[PDB]
Amino acid sequence: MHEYAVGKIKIEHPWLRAPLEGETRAQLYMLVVNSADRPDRLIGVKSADFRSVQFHIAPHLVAREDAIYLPPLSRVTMAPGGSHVELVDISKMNPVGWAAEMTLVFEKAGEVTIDAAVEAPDAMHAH
Ligand SMILES: [Cu+2]
Ligand SMILES: [Zn+2]
Repeated sequence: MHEYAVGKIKIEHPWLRAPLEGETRAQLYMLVVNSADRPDRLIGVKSADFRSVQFHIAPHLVAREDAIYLPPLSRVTMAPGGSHVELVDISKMNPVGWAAEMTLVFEKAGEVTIDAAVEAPDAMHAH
């Protein structure tokens, strides 16, 4: 239910599937609304909790480019079965039910700090 905004970009309920026990990878999901008349891209995700990210097409295939394409005047859902950001080399993760602080970097809009809800490894979310 929580949302964020930067430039003409709006991010709705970012959330992630917590890694399995002993694993260092997670999946970041969100709904992104681009109100600009120009395309934009999610080109980066940064945090102290992990050291890098990858952009995946379902299941876990490295995508077209290392970014999430955001067409003008469009709503893009990153969700299980579609596309997501893979959080790699997680060092520190809050338990399920809490939030993980990270910074999203948009190509045009710039940076925004968010708190993604940490959810169970098999969780779903309808926006
Ligand atoms: Cu929310
Ligand atoms: Zn993946």
